[PDB]
Amino acid sequence: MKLEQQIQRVILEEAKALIKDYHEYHNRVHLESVRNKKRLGDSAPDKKIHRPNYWSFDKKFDPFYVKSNYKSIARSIANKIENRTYLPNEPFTKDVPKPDGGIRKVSIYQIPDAAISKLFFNRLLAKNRHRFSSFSYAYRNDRNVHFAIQDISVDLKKNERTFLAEFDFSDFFGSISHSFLNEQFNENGFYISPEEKFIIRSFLRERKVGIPQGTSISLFLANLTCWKLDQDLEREGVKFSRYADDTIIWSQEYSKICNAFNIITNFSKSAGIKINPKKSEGISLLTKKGLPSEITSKNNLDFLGYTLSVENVSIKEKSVKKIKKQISYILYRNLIQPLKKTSLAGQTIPANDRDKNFLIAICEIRRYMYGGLSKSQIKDYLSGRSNRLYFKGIMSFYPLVNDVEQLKQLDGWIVSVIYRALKLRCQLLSKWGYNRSHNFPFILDREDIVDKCSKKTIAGRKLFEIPSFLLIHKALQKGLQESGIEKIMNPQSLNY
Amino acid sequence: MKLEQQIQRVILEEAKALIKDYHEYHNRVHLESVRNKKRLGDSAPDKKIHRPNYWSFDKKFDPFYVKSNYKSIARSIANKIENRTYLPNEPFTKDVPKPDGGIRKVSIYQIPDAAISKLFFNRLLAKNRHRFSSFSYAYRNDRNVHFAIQDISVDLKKNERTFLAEFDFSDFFGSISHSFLNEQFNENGFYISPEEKFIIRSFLRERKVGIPQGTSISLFLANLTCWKLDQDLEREGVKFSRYADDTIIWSQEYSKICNAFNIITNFSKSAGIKINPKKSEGISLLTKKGLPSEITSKNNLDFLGYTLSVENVSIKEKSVKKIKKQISYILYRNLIQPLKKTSLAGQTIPANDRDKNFLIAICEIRRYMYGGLSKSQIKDYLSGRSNRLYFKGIMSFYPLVNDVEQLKQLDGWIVSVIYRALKLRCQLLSKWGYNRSHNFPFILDREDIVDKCSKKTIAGRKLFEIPSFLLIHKALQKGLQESGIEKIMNPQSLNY
RNA sequence: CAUUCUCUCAUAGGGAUAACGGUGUGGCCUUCUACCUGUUAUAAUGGGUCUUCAGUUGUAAUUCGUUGCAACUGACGGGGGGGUGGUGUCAAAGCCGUUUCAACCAAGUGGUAACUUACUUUUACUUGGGUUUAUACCGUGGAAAAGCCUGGGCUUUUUUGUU
RNA sequence: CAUUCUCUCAUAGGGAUAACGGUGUGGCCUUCUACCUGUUAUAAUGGGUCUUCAGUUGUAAUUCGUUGCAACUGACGGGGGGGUGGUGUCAAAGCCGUUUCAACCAAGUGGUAACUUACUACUUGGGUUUAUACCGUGGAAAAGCCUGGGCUUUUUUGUU
DNA sequence: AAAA
DNA sequence: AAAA
Ligand SMILES: Nc1ncnc2c1ncn2[C@H]1C[C@H](O)[C@@H](COP(=O)(O)OP(=O)(O)OP(=O)(O)O)O1
Ligand SMILES: Nc1ncnc2c1ncn2[C@H]1C[C@H](O)[C@@H](COP(=O)(O)OP(=O)(O)OP(=O)(O)O)O1
Ligand SMILES: [Mg+2]
Ligand SMILES: [Mg+2]
Ligand SMILES: [Mg+2]
Ligand SMILES: [Mg+2]
Repeated sequence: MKLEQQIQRVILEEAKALIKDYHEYHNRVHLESVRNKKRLGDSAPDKKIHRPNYWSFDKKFDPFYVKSNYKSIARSIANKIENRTYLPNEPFTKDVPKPDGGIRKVSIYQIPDAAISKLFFNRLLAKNRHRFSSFSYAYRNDRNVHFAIQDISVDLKKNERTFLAEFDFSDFFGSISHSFLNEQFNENGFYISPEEKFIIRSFLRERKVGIPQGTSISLFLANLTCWKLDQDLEREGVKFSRYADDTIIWSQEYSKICNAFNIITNFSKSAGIKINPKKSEGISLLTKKGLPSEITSKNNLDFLGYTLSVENVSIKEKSVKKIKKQISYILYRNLIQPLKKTSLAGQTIPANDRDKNFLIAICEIRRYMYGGLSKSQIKDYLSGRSNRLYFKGIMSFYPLVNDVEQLKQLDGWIVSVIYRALKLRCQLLSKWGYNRSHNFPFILDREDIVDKCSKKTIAGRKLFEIPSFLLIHKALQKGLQESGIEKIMNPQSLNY
Repeated sequence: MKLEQQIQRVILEEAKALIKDYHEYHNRVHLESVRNKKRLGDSAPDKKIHRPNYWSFDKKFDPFYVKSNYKSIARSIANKIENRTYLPNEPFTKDVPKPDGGIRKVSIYQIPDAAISKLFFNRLLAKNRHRFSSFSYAYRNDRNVHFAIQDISVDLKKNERTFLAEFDFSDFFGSISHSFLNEQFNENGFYISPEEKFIIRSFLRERKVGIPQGTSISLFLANLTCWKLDQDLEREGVKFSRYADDTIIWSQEYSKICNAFNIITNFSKSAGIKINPKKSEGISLLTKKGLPSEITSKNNLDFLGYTLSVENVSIKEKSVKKIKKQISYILYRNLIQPLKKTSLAGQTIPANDRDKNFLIAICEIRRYMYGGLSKSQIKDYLSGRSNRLYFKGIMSFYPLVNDVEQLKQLDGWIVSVIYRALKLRCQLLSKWGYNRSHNFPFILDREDIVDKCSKKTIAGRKLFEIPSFLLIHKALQKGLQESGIEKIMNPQSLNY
């Protein structure tokens, strides 16, 4: 019957997706193990395949078991739903690390219950997304974080003095009152069928306050919870952009922003979600770099991996530190770490001006940021010689960055760190009894690294060119002007 | 070539759609001719197949010719586009009747140019719809008039006294300055590639002011033109809803609505689209039925076939008159009009309490409003006995009507008109020499028509039941609750 | 000037091809209808019944938000013109009847009929999806007849292929 | 406790099952290119070159928005510590060099190392099959334990 | 998920 | 197209 077929399809698709993910995981683990043995030699550890721990907690957690008998599970689920007796099995909750705020309580529901929640979340979103505020970029399938950043950037660039108000909700998911939620079902012209309402209440039955964490239906519940707040902020005339609990409000008038503060306070008192004074920065005044300000002032704001100023959009400083950590660790892992072991048995010592480890490190760096694109391909796309270019790297997560200066500094940092890591590798090789300072990768000065590396050619391709952020940024700008926000983050589903 | 394949696909799809429409048209004409001959007897006119006149104006207008050689057309179009020399051919402009405002000039572009406009409109909308205001419901794949009506109804029901202003632009499409349009291309973070910009300018080259009327790129340009107006209205805090030129702005404060008037005036002065004094009602005050008012007051407002009051949503009076005209003409055509001819040769005369013409008229009426649904099916859906119901009738164009009293009056009108038309048919039959007043369809009183017609059964089905608006309205409400607005009018596209 | 296939100097021009595309009805599969009752060895099949909403009562749960069940009550087919009765008041209005006229707009017009391949125009749609017997459509093929020009061509009917 | 197929009392329980699912590389088709130069009867293949942005100049169209073309100019790889020189000043700051240290965080810490299956969102344009090879389960061999057949560990084969 |  |  209709519901049972839908549940069958959803459960089968979810189980097959999980199985494909596991197979990719173990295949790439084997491949990386082969590469690691080619890297550390005799000191390389053995391949270790981890099945997820909770698969042993219950059979329905296992994708393989669910795929084994999914028709029976779907039949039983449909029968229980039609009898109004269905209740999701309790999830496996683990302490996901949140050192910024202590610890966070995540939950992994069983595959059938997670599939049911996903299906009903899809239905509810489909029939109700026209009622959600257009500034609700939280989750959804029509709104992205990048749309919010574009909106904020354009509006900030329009004027010169803006009043900000950044607020976070302390444990937003875990402190939603159930009375408020049940009162919200008959408001704003929401269309929730009795089956969907019963399912929603079923997912809230175990707890007495707040919505479960880590399941799809909670996303729709969170979006629906902040509808009166969104309407009030809109009718105040302030501009805002909410993403889950993270909210940023900016207006040109102090009175409007004070009223927005009062509105959020009233909404919190109505729904029981208090604001943590720590993460909430309060009311500020976003000016230009050197404009005098009469109240508390800041020259830039941070919003979901972007540091937004009046003039330009730039990568968040913490995200820049993450990028630096990843690149530096790639260099250390492929250049220095193998040489710090007790023995170098089974390792290929660079010779004849052929350091394969340097080539591997450069290729992996290019994969990290470009995604494997050569400079020739990017330049061809920029010139218009070609029309196809795929964007999947660290930059595809920040398509709207227009801060060329920050990317210039990042490129300089990359070159300098490459030079210093090469110097350390040469020193370690000398300490190990190999003089290689006159060979190709080590004899290069910092100034001449980029030029000589670009000139270098292997197998008819330039695999040694040092990747640059500015080039991929130019490609990103052209791709935005020809494809659109959707295409840039098309593969990269902003799940953060 | 990527562009040429896209153009080929679009042109082929458009031509095939037009060919399918034509074949449906002539098959339907033949079937209706057979039925008409079975109705009018020897006085029935002969079948007349009309190919559209403009197909002879140029071969590219003909879907058959385009489908003949579409690869060549697409190749030439792509070559001309990439040479920046492409220019759409002159459309066929005809005087579509607009007696409300005199006449209107619509344009039918050639199939290749129309296909190119549709393709580039799809692209531009896809990469820019996230910048359009959520309150613009015209020419979108995510918005439609019913979302606007739902929003207006909910907001009106929230309060009791609302200040609203209604404005129509005198000639929205034909009086848009091209300087303003070309200035709008670099605003609001719009992503328009140089190719799309060139195409847009190509479609505007023939005229010196205003956008064409009959293409899709004109629809996108109309949406893009009113972006500053939408942003200004949103920043004022007024809640508005725009559908093409028809704009409705309602707020709880007089000052906000006066500022909205000033904003629209400034936008008109900036874009050259002067408002229409006759069509624009100006600033009013929407109260309840008997609440005293201090300024010009109205109890209900009209917006795209809906008459919206504070309490309930009802069909527009002109649309109700259209429904009455259609139903009454169905009755007159199947009952009275054949009997007004000079001779009754070849016409079946009712006998043995079997009026096939009455059955045909009732079935056609049911097709008009229900779409062919029996009362049993609708009652089964309402009870929950069944889960599948299809909504395609006159009611599917007004899914949000919650005025049960108006539908009750319409049902009474239907029954009374059926009774009176049957009486006239009996009188005409008597005048023609046939006494049938004692037979089934005519002996019925007005009170007993519905009951006995429901009891009547032919071929194991109740094809004689008089259709009722209230039942299909209940089905519409349940369908809105279960499936949502998009699915209810999914087949019944109410766009324009 | 095949609406089919193909070629190219490719939004145009050649070639050969007689099918190309589409409709109503029916069969098969696939869901999708509670109950009652016809006919057969228990399944087809035929004839019927009900489904909704609101309130109250009682009842069973509820994680107390809410929900199910049972019984009653109520709602569930317009308006206008004319005649007339009862009720209502001091007299009315009003309310409740009953009779008569009508295709609708028209509860209207200075006036009142027509129309659906219509009308205007924000304005307008037809059966749940595939699978093939018979019916049959647009245009193009051919076979016949006719009526014109020329001495083969044009036009009109019929037939056949698509079928 | 096949992750395969099938049955049902169907979010659980049976049956037989030897394949099931997936990865890297290659081939093939189909696109995503300009230019110069190697080799062959004119096409493959090998090796190189450039592509961007802004301004100015002049030119050609423009439906006056703008666009094209040509030539120049300019931009196009961070920061910190130490030494040192020149410039700058009344003296400085500052600016311009040059030299040296460092894997990154670190322009930092009370202190400086480690780490990627980590910590707290991604890996090559899409299908099509030679060889490589993975998870889990069957098999066949060996071994090491219990029992007198079972358990555990390795090797081989089917997927392949 | 609209032009024409 | 949307989370564990
Ligand atoms: N990566 C994540 N994926 C999904 N949900 C997340 C993630 N991180 C946090 N959440 C949850 C926790 C919150 O309910 C909400 C995001 O809020 P967050 O900014 O983490 O602060 P918080 O609500 O935990 O506040 P506090 O730390 O003060 O309790 O979604
Ligand atoms: N049926 C239609 N199809 C396409 N465009 C239309 C249609 N009707 C109107 N338009 C155009 C005209 C306007 O620019 C806009 C809609 O305007 P509309 O509300 O019909 O009034 P209008 O602006 O034409 O007033 P007027 O009749 O006085 O000229 O789209
Ligand atoms: Mg928070
Ligand atoms: Mg108008
Ligand atoms: Mg009348
Ligand atoms: Mg350091």
